[PDB]
Amino acid sequence: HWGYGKHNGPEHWHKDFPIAKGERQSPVDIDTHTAKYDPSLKPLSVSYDQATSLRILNNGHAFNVEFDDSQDKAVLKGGPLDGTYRLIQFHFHWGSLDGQGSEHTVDKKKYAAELHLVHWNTKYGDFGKAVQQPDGLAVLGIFLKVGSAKPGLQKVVDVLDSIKTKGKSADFTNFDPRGLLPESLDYWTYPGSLPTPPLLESVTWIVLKEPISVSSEQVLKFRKLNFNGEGEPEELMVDNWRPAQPLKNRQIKASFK
Ligand SMILES: [Zn+2]
Repeated sequence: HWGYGKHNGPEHWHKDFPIAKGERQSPVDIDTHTAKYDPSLKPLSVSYDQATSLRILNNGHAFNVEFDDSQDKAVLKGGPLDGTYRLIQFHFHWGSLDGQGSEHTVDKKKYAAELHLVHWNTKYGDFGKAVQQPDGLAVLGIFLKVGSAKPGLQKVVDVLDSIKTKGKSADFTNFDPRGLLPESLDYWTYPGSLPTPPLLESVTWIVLKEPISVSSEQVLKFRKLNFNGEGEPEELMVDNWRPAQPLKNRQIKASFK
């Protein structure tokens, strides 16, 4: 149905998902002059010590590394969050060229890619009930710039050949998401939504100030994936990002001075 092409991309999404023109849509541009530091924020807790990855897959839009969320094994607490959010999966958004690929921007500056770690409020039982509530999801966003290779990313990059096209999957165990984080946990936060259809407005966004560096070679592996299924016309999985949306009446809060 939907995608990132000319006839099924971000400018067509409102037709099937009218909430695309809603009040708390993501992504957004982050204006550092108006993104005020918020002294009420508590420190963010990233607890990935017992994360249990299950698999990696191509869903026709991106690749998703899935995790066992049946217990508190990889969770996010603190920050602006009320309670505990379990990591269910992570995936990236990237461009054709280094010059673009991120969803969020900082003072209009676009990064080569953006990692998203998706988490759901255990108040709700499972992902399914959680995605429909305003306080239902917590996505940790992390920008990627091009430079030194990211060692923790290599395990992912080395299995992408196995999931080239939509519908493919493969066993993917013992992957450690702590290996994808930058040094600082400095972040901006605002109430948003899923950047992909159904675009439900149920996500508390936490975007880290410090990008990670990944090598031109790792990102180049990303680019060889396809949006299409085996046997269909070969469509390179590139530019799977939605551009910035109006901030509207929202405020972006900084965890740092
Ligand atoms: Zn995403």
